[PDB]
Amino acid sequence: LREELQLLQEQGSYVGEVVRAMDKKKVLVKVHPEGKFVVDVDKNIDINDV
Amino acid sequence: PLGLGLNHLGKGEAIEAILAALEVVSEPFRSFANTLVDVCAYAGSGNVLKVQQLLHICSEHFDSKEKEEDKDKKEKKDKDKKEAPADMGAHQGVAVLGIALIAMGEEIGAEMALRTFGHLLRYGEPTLRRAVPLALALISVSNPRLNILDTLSKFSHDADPEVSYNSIFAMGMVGSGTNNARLAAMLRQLAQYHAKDPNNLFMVRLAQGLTHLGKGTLTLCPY
Amino acid sequence: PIRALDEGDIALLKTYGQSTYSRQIKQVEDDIQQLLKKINELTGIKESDTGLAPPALWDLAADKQTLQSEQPLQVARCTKIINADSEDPKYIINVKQFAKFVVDLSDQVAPTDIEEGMRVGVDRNKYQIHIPLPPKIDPTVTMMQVEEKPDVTYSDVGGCKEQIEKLREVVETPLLHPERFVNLGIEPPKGVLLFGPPGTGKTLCARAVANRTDACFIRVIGSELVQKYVGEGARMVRELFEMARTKKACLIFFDEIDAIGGARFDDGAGGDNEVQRTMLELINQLDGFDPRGNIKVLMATNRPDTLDPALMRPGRLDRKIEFSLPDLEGRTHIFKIHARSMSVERDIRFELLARLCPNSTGAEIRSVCTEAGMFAIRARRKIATEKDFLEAVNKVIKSYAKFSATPRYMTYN
Amino acid sequence: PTRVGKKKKKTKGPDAASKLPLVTPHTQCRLKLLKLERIKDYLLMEEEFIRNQEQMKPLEEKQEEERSKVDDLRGTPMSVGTLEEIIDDNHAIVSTSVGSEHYVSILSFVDKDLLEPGCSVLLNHKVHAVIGVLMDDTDPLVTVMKVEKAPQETYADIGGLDNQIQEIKESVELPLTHPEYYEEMGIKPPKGVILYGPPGTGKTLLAKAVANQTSATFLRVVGSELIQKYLGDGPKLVRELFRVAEEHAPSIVFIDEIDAIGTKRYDSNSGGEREIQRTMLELLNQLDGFDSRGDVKVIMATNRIETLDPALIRPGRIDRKIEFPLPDEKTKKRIFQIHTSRMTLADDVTLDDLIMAKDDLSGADIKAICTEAGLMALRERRMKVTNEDFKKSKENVLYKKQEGTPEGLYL
Ligand SMILES: Nc1ncnc2c1ncn2[C@@H]1O[C@H](COP(=O)(O)OP(=O)(O)OP(=O)(O)O)[C@@H](O)[C@H]1O
Ligand SMILES: Nc1ncnc2c1ncn2[C@@H]1O[C@H](COP(=O)(O)OP(=O)(O)OP(=O)(O)O)[C@@H](O)[C@H]1O
Ligand SMILES: [Mg+2]
Ligand SMILES: [Mg+2]
Repeated sequence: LREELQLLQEQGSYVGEVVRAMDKKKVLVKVHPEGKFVVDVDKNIDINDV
Repeated sequence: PLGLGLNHLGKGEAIEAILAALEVVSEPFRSFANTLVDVCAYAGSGNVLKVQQLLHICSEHFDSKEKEEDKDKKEKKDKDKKEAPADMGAHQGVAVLGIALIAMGEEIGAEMALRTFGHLLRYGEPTLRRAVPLALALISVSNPRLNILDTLSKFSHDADPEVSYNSIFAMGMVGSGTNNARLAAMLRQLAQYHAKDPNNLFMVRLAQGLTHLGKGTLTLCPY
Repeated sequence: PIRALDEGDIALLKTYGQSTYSRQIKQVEDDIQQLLKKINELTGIKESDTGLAPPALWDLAADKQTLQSEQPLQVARCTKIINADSEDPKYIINVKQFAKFVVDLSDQVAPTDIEEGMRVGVDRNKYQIHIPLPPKIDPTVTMMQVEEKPDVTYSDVGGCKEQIEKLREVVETPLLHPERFVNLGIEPPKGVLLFGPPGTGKTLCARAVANRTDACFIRVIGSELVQKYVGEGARMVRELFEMARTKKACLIFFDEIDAIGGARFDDGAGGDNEVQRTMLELINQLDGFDPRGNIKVLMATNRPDTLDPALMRPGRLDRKIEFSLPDLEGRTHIFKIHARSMSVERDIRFELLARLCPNSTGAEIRSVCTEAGMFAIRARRKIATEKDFLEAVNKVIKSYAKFSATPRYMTYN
Repeated sequence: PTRVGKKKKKTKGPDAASKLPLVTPHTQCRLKLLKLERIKDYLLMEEEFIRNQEQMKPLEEKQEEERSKVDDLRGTPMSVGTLEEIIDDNHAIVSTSVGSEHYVSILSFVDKDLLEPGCSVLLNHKVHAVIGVLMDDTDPLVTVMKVEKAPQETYADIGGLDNQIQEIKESVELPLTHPEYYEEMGIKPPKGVILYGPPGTGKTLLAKAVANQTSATFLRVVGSELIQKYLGDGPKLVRELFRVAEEHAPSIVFIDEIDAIGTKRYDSNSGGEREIQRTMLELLNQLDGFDSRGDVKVIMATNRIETLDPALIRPGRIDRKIEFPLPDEKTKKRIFQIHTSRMTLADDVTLDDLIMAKDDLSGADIKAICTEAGLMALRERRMKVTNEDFKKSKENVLYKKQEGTPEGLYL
């Protein structure tokens, strides 16, 4: 229960649609209400999974 | 070693490799000749087990300027054993050597690996005839660019005169001032004047009747 | 009484006939298409490299100066100024998207060049003016100033000896002889519409005067006037009719003004509302208060019936040049234009060809000239014969204009 | 100069399909077992060679210190901006999505030679500085319409249309393969082609066979594809459509079902009708309007032709009108022959039984007959197909078209 309470006390994530990927772990995402962005990936996700 | 390969051309017996390679058992710069008489006896067939040892031994290794000639000459012998299974491996040859070398290569690709297209066919078709100016209009001048301008030269190693004048004259226009005329002003017009050699007499392509060789190979392969 | 399936009878089918090579040929095709995939993700060589210079020149900048241009450098914004007050700054400044502040000048400014309506560099924290700016120029009229010559000479607009004569009077002659209009006491018209059948030569007369203009010429893309936002298209009209007043005697060519407004109605309470606001803004900067002076407007359409009578009034569009079909002397001149630069027999006549194209346009005549050479490549020739053109007339016109009158013709001979 | 900008520095990306379209035994023979295993040999070796390529790389320098600090010089959340004007003192002005405009500098390694007001750039968050410039900027609605795969077989697939096959080859394939004939007469090849006729005749096949055997790239447009609701979103996608085709290869564009894109351009009372009618009026402008076209060919296809706008039918825009009529008693044999290629055919049948007796039916009818007769063999527990399958199949397919037209007035 204490492990359940600490993980919920954490800022939420953003949802954004990937247009298409760049090279070397970079993509091209407009979120909803903003410009587009070139960001970095995490460990568990890959370029070929996009 | 080339006259050795011409004196033992065209037999897949693999005794000639046992003859030649055990005869010049030597240092590796003389074992440059290992790949010559190996595959000069291997003009054309399906012997894909040779084509993998034509890759897997000296594939890349990154090779800091020691046996870079041998991986070019190992790729030189990939050029034949491809020009007569009658187009079955020619599509596979242009698929591999377009992606693997000129894409993820180094000295093997960006210096020498275009002489396949100067050895595979001399007929001309816009697949490979347009894939070479993808790496020629991009001259990539940082190297000793007459490597890429050698690939300019026998890009016009396709006979049977064509509409390819659009490529050569327009590259000759950028080739007068830039791509300096001290070195290759002979070359671009050597490429220009060779397609219209005569009107006729363009059969230099080692295929008679339907598919037999008629060598032929002994006179071209020195160049 | 027809049923022929039961799970035991399924096993009859896939063992009868080539049990040797059925799966033996199939999974070879299956795993190679799997191998088409597994090469592609193993390559992964997409490489969208952009932005970077050649890496042999920026080495001096990105040693310390780039780190020196992070923290001391400023992320200041540009704004606009309403006014000022005496003895103090008391500067009133808007953004038009953010709020409106009342701020102070900084130390690095001269307090004279803080005139009203000026773009100024504004701090992010205390919002002080730092750097004044040159004024904004409109970005899309620069995109449509042509700065380029399309190569059509007046010798290619044959069959129109009088329509060019009307069009020469309005455009070319006051720009080169602005004397005889005043020295007799007349004024030239300032708006010319072009209307008629399609493919008749509307674009040619506009393309040929862009050659011989010696003046400012502005092509206007018609559907840039229609936008997504409300009132945005009307603002695009204004910036066009301001910079024309700055320089002297600039030409503005609209094209297909059928699209940007043809009729003003409201019965279903709605519809093309935003299109009307842009279209009526075009009218009030065409006539009204502040007449424009030396701005000449050319328009061209294919459907002139469906246009607004507010544009049909002279004073906005003054000369109605129409294009018709060339009778015979026009067409015989057109064949000599479009077939002089092609390998033909040097003895053929063209007046026989101009007979057989009774109701035809300049586009249809050129299509006959291109098609006749295509018959020469159907055979193996390098020059055109008389029967090459005669088959081309039947291919272009007679294959689509008539099918009952040619076989069952015997009412007319 | 003479060769200003050397024409946009841009290559072309054609298709990667058609690896080996030579499976020509077309039956369960050992050749096709031998041929496909050869294809298995080369692709496995292409896999293993590039597997050795990412394996035996002992080269590490990782930027030689130059790009590595640069990749740390730029921010990790790289953002996207838009130029408004260029103040060239290494301190320019940009615009964000909301319109917040910032007097940003140029943090370096960007040549000031390919940045124009309208070209989108790359920015920071902490200082908003220009780091790179965004390239290719395609809205992801036109990249969906870019074909990568050759779908079906070549011209030998369709069952005999050779008078009109030679027509479309004169305007698409032959000017691209051999443009030496045209300079001898100075005649430009035709641009626009209409495919029209009754439905079920071969319009969609003739585009797919061209898209199979080609060298330039290919674009497909399904009818009401360029239609949106934001009153300017319609005509804006058409500009980007021809922009992508012009920037890439000397390629062709196939826009199908253009009967929903043109009808005679009349003026009426509906307000949503006009943003329909306006988008379809500037396609006219991009096609054969102002100065130039480039090497872009357009192929269009409908069922009905008389309900079109006459502004599109005129030459200059479309130079070929091609009828596809219903077949004859001769080339119909080729339709039945091809669609009965790889099916076990009993020797009792005569192909000319159903051809000569009935003289009305499309090519798409014949494919339905061949599939239905094959279902009748499994319906009565058979592999081979006899005449009695085709007797029941020729009935069951054709009972979807009404009884007749008038009684024996004429004689
Ligand atoms: N009078 C003419 N003389 C010579 N050529 C002509 C003439 N009229 C038309 N043409 C030829 O027809 C082609 C098409 O004409 P154009 O498109 O300019 O007609 P248009 O009236 O502008 O068409 P639209 O009304 O659809 O804009 C031109 O390229 C031109 O070569
Ligand atoms: N001449 C032909 N030879 C072989 N097959 C044909 C022929 N004509 C039609 N077909 C068959 O018709 C199908 C293709 O349909 P088709 O190309 O006629 O559609 P379409 O003309 O676009 O129809 P619609 O106009 O109704 O959309 C294919 O499956 C093919 O088997
Ligand atoms: Mg026009
Ligand atoms: Mg269709």
